[PDB]
Amino acid sequence: NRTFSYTLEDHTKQAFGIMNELRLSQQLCDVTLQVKYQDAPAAQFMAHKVVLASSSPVFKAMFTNMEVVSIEGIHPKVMERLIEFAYTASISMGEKCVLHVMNGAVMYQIDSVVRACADFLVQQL
Amino acid sequence: NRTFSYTLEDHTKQAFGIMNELRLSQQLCDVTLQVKYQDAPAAQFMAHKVVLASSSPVFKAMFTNMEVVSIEGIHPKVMERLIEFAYTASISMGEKCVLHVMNGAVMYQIDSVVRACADFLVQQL
Repeated sequence: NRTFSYTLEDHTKQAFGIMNELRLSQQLCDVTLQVKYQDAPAAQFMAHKVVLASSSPVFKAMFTNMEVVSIEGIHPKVMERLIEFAYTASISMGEKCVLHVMNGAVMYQIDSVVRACADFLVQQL
Repeated sequence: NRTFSYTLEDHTKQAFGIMNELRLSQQLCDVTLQVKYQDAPAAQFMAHKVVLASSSPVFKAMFTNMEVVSIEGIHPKVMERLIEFAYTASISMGEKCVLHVMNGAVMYQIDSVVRACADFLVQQL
Protein backbone atom coordinates (compact mmCIF):
# COMPACT_ATOMS: atom_id res chain seq x y z
CA ASN A 1 0.00 0.00 0.00
CA ARG A 2 1.04 3.73 0.33
CA THR A 3 1.82 3.58 4.14
CA PHE A 4 3.49 0.71 6.18
CA SER A 5 3.02 0.81 10.04
CA TYR A 6 4.55 -1.57 12.70
CA THR A 7 4.17 -1.97 16.52
CA LEU A 8 6.34 -4.25 18.79
CA GLU A 9 4.02 -5.01 21.79
CA ASP A 10 6.88 -6.34 24.05
CA HIS A 11 9.08 -3.25 23.27
CA THR A 12 8.30 -1.11 26.40
CA LYS A 13 8.74 -4.27 28.58
CA GLN A 14 12.13 -5.16 26.90
CA ALA A 15 13.34 -1.48 27.15
CA PHE A 16 12.45 -1.28 30.91
CA GLY A 17 14.42 -4.56 31.25
CA ILE A 18 17.52 -2.75 29.90
CA MET A 19 16.82 0.48 31.89
CA ASN A 20 16.64 -1.68 35.08
CA GLU A 21 20.02 -3.32 34.11
CA LEU A 22 21.55 0.19 33.58
CA ARG A 23 20.17 1.24 37.04
CA LEU A 24 21.79 -1.86 38.71
CA SER A 25 25.07 -1.18 36.73
CA GLN A 26 24.78 2.49 37.93
CA GLN A 27 25.11 3.55 34.22
CA LEU A 28 23.62 6.90 32.92
CA CYS A 29 22.17 7.67 36.43
CA ASP A 30 21.64 11.42 37.14
CA VAL A 31 19.96 11.29 40.63
CA THR A 32 21.04 9.77 43.99
CA LEU A 33 18.11 9.40 46.46
CA GLN A 34 19.77 9.71 49.97
CA VAL A 35 17.14 8.08 52.28
CA LYS A 36 17.44 8.77 56.07
CA TYR A 37 14.46 7.50 58.15
CA GLN A 38 14.52 7.75 62.02
CA ASP A 39 17.16 5.28 63.44
CA ALA A 40 17.30 3.01 60.30
CA PRO A 41 20.73 3.26 58.57
CA ALA A 42 21.03 5.81 55.68
CA ALA A 43 20.69 4.18 52.20
CA GLN A 44 21.49 5.55 48.68
CA PHE A 45 19.65 4.74 45.39
CA MET A 46 21.00 5.89 41.98
CA ALA A 47 18.25 6.18 39.29
CA HIS A 48 17.28 7.95 36.01
CA LYS A 49 15.19 11.11 36.67
CA VAL A 50 13.15 10.36 33.45
CA VAL A 51 12.20 6.82 34.65
CA LEU A 52 11.24 8.13 38.16
CA ALA A 53 9.25 11.00 36.46
CA SER A 54 7.44 8.42 34.21
CA SER A 55 6.08 6.47 37.28
CA SER A 56 5.62 9.35 39.84
CA PRO A 57 4.02 12.81 39.39
CA VAL A 58 5.96 13.84 42.58
CA PHE A 59 9.33 12.90 40.96
CA LYS A 60 8.23 14.54 37.63
CA ALA A 61 7.49 17.92 39.41
CA MET A 62 10.68 17.54 41.55
CA PHE A 63 12.95 17.13 38.43
CA THR A 64 11.10 19.39 35.86
CA ASN A 65 12.28 23.00 36.68
CA MET A 66 24.28 14.07 39.17
CA GLU A 67 21.77 15.61 41.70
CA VAL A 68 21.67 14.34 45.35
CA VAL A 69 18.03 14.35 46.73
CA SER A 70 17.45 14.03 50.54
CA ILE A 71 14.32 11.91 51.35
CA GLU A 72 12.73 11.64 54.87
CA GLY A 73 9.37 10.10 55.94
CA ILE A 74 10.04 6.76 54.14
CA HIS A 75 12.05 3.65 55.20
CA PRO A 76 14.90 2.80 52.74
CA LYS A 77 13.21 -0.62 52.10
CA VAL A 78 9.93 1.05 50.93
CA MET A 79 11.80 3.54 48.61
CA GLU A 80 13.68 0.50 47.15
CA ARG A 81 10.38 -1.33 46.36
CA LEU A 82 8.87 1.89 44.79
CA ILE A 83 12.02 2.34 42.60
CA GLU A 84 11.82 -1.38 41.60
CA PHE A 85 8.12 -0.93 40.65
CA ALA A 86 9.11 2.13 38.50
CA TYR A 87 11.77 0.02 36.67
CA THR A 88 9.89 -3.39 36.61
CA ALA A 89 6.06 -2.76 36.88
CA SER A 90 6.17 -5.28 39.82
CA ILE A 91 6.25 -4.83 43.63
CA SER A 92 6.41 -7.53 46.37
CA MET A 93 6.38 -7.23 50.21
CA GLY A 94 5.49 -9.16 53.41
CA GLU A 95 1.80 -8.73 54.48
CA LYS A 96 3.08 -6.55 57.42
CA CYS A 97 4.82 -4.05 55.00
CA VAL A 98 1.72 -3.41 52.76
CA LEU A 99 0.70 -0.38 54.94
CA HIS A 100 4.22 1.26 54.82
CA VAL A 101 4.34 0.72 50.98
CA MET A 102 0.84 2.31 50.53
CA ASN A 103 2.10 5.26 52.68
CA GLY A 104 5.19 5.55 50.39
CA ALA A 105 3.06 5.18 47.20
CA VAL A 106 0.65 8.00 48.37
CA MET A 107 3.67 10.29 49.13
CA TYR A 108 4.98 9.72 45.50
CA GLN A 109 1.45 9.47 43.95
CA ILE A 110 2.20 6.05 42.37
CA ASP A 111 -1.60 5.55 42.10
CA SER A 112 -1.34 1.96 40.72
CA VAL A 113 0.43 0.78 43.96
CA VAL A 114 -1.93 2.85 46.23
CA ARG A 115 -4.93 1.07 44.63
CA ALA A 116 -3.43 -2.48 44.87
CA CYS A 117 -2.23 -2.03 48.54
CA ALA A 118 -5.65 -0.49 49.50
CA ASP A 119 -7.52 -3.41 47.79
CA PHE A 120 -5.26 -5.87 49.76
CA LEU A 121 -5.74 -4.26 53.26
CA VAL A 122 -9.56 -4.21 52.61
CA GLN A 123 -9.54 -7.91 51.43
CA GLN A 124 -7.45 -8.73 54.60
CA LEU A 125 -10.58 -7.71 56.66
CA ASN B 1 -0.55 -14.97 53.23
CA ARG B 2 3.11 -14.14 54.22
CA THR B 3 4.03 -12.35 50.90
CA PHE B 4 1.84 -10.00 48.71
CA SER B 5 3.01 -9.40 45.05
CA TYR B 6 1.47 -7.05 42.38
CA THR B 7 2.15 -6.35 38.65
CA LEU B 8 0.58 -3.49 36.55
CA GLU B 9 0.71 -4.84 32.93
CA ASP B 10 0.04 -1.40 31.29
CA HIS B 11 2.78 0.29 33.46
CA THR B 12 5.71 0.24 30.95
CA LYS B 13 3.29 1.47 28.20
CA GLN B 14 1.93 4.34 30.45
CA ALA B 15 5.52 5.31 31.56
CA PHE B 16 6.78 5.45 27.91
CA GLY B 17 3.71 7.67 27.26
CA ILE B 18 5.04 10.15 29.86
CA MET B 19 8.71 9.79 28.71
CA ASN B 20 7.53 10.64 25.13
CA GLU B 21 5.66 13.74 26.53
CA LEU B 22 8.86 14.81 28.40
CA ARG B 23 10.85 14.35 25.12
CA LEU B 24 8.33 16.57 23.19
CA SER B 25 8.40 19.14 26.12
CA GLN B 26 12.26 18.93 25.92
CA GLN B 27 12.24 18.16 29.72
CA LEU B 28 15.10 16.15 31.40
CA CYS B 29 16.84 15.64 27.98
CA ASP B 30 20.64 15.07 28.19
CA VAL B 31 21.51 14.41 24.47
CA THR B 32 20.99 16.47 21.27
CA LEU B 33 21.34 14.35 18.07
CA GLN B 34 22.61 16.87 15.39
CA VAL B 35 21.72 15.09 12.08
CA LYS B 36 23.44 16.36 8.87
CA TYR B 37 22.82 14.15 5.77
CA GLN B 38 24.15 15.24 2.29
CA ASP B 39 22.15 18.34 1.05
CA ALA B 40 19.09 17.78 3.37
CA PRO B 41 18.82 20.59 5.99
CA ALA B 42 20.46 19.91 9.43
CA ALA B 43 17.92 18.76 12.09
CA GLN B 44 18.24 18.47 15.93
CA PHE B 45 16.55 15.87 18.22
CA MET B 46 16.70 16.16 22.05
CA ALA B 47 16.24 12.77 23.84
CA HIS B 48 17.03 10.82 27.07
CA LYS B 49 20.27 8.77 26.73
CA VAL B 50 18.66 5.99 28.92
CA VAL B 51 15.60 5.65 26.59
CA LEU B 52 17.85 5.60 23.44
CA ALA B 53 20.15 3.02 25.23
CA SER B 54 17.05 0.85 26.09
CA SER B 55 16.06 0.52 22.36
CA SER B 56 19.54 0.56 20.65
CA PRO B 57 22.75 -1.34 21.56
CA VAL B 58 24.62 1.32 19.45
CA PHE B 59 23.23 4.18 21.63
CA LYS B 60 23.89 2.11 24.83
CA ALA B 61 27.63 1.64 23.90
CA MET B 62 27.84 5.31 22.72
CA PHE B 63 26.55 6.67 26.12
CA THR B 64 28.02 4.04 28.58
CA ASN B 65 31.71 5.14 29.13
CA MET B 66 23.73 17.96 27.78
CA GLU B 67 25.93 16.13 25.17
CA VAL B 68 25.74 17.11 21.43
CA VAL B 69 26.17 14.00 19.15
CA SER B 70 26.94 14.50 15.39
CA ILE B 71 25.15 11.86 13.19
CA GLU B 72 25.89 11.31 9.43
CA GLY B 73 24.74 8.48 7.09
CA ILE B 74 21.03 8.87 8.03
CA HIS B 75 18.32 11.31 6.77
CA PRO B 76 16.79 13.44 9.59
CA LYS B 77 13.34 11.88 8.79
CA VAL B 78 14.65 8.30 9.40
CA MET B 79 16.38 9.29 12.73
CA GLU B 80 13.03 10.92 13.78
CA ARG B 81 11.08 7.66 13.09
CA LEU B 82 13.75 5.56 14.98
CA ILE B 83 13.54 7.96 18.00
CA GLU B 84 9.68 7.76 17.86
CA PHE B 85 9.88 3.92 17.82
CA ALA B 86 12.21 4.06 20.91
CA TYR B 87 9.65 6.27 22.77
CA THR B 88 6.37 4.69 21.37
CA ALA B 89 7.08 1.04 20.22
CA SER B 90 5.49 2.13 16.85
CA ILE B 91 6.99 3.21 13.50
CA SER B 92 5.16 4.29 10.28
CA MET B 93 6.53 5.28 6.82
CA GLY B 94 5.58 5.44 3.10
CA GLU B 95 6.32 2.16 1.20
CA LYS B 96 9.23 4.02 -0.56
CA CYS B 97 10.93 4.87 2.84
CA VAL B 98 10.94 1.24 4.20
CA LEU B 99 14.47 0.63 2.73
CA HIS B 100 15.98 3.86 4.27
CA VAL B 101 14.39 2.97 7.69
CA MET B 102 15.82 -0.62 7.56
CA ASN B 103 19.25 0.96 6.74
CA GLY B 104 18.85 3.29 9.79
CA ALA B 105 17.63 0.40 12.03
CA VAL B 106 20.68 -1.79 11.04
CA MET B 107 23.07 1.15 11.81
CA TYR B 108 21.49 1.46 15.36
CA GLN B 109 20.84 -2.32 15.73
CA ILE B 110 17.11 -1.80 16.47
CA ASP B 111 16.59 -5.48 15.52
CA SER B 112 12.75 -5.35 15.89
CA VAL B 113 12.51 -2.69 13.08
CA VAL B 114 15.16 -4.48 10.89
CA ARG B 115 13.02 -7.68 11.04
CA ALA B 116 9.67 -5.91 10.27
CA CYS B 117 11.12 -3.80 7.36
CA ALA B 118 12.90 -6.93 5.93
CA ASP B 119 9.63 -8.98 6.19
CA PHE B 120 7.81 -6.11 4.34
CA LEU B 121 10.33 -5.73 1.42
CA VAL B 122 10.23 -9.58 0.96
CA GLN B 123 6.35 -9.62 1.05
CA GLN B 124 6.43 -6.69 -1.50
CA LEU B 125 8.02 -9.21 -4.00
